[PDB]
Amino acid sequence: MQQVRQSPQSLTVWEGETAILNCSYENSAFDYFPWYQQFPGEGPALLISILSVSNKKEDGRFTIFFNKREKKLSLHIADSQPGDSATYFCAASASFGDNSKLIWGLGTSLVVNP
Amino acid sequence: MQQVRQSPQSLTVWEGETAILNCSYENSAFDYFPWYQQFPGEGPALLISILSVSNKKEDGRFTIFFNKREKKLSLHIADSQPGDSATYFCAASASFGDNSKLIWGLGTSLVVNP
Repeated sequence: MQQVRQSPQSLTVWEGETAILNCSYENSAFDYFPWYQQFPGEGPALLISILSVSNKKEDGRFTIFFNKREKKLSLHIADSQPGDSATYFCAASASFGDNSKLIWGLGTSLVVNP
Repeated sequence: MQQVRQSPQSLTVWEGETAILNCSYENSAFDYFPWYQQFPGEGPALLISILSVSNKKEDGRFTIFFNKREKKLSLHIADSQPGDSATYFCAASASFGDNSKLIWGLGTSLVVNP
């Protein structure tokens, strides 16, 4: 029973092209969903979050579309730059603040060809 | 204007996963959208197709969703069997019947593994 399904596994794209990384979870108690960016030879790094209260989080071309009812959210990378070539992790937690362990996704690797 | 643009460029999905290969056409006059299945060393074989009048099509675990409004199109390979690992091409022509040119996209590589 792995609770943070990520799709797809690998994905290549074009420079400027918009990449879409999906995530689905089962534990309905999940209310805090952080995405981590991981460059080669490094560990995860907070990239962008989204609280179950909202539906979308805006950042500089990083947007987290989230759907509570259907329990599916997604990272949308507008204008995919070759810098964004990293591994993206979708993690879900039942709460931020009181230590409720973070359930990670297996990750979706990206590659932005120029 | 980009004739026919296919995104992503490559994928990788788990066996049994539903794969979505998108296609985008710039010319509104395009009324015939065929999809090909190209294997590692062979030639592209017409896998499935749809007309501008129809906006959905079932071959069997194969669906072409066609949104003529946005000029968006997409092939969904349901239950992505690892055998579906191939390069898929989106093509679009102004008409079927008469000898109108098929403007070929550039294909999305699919790698499905268990």
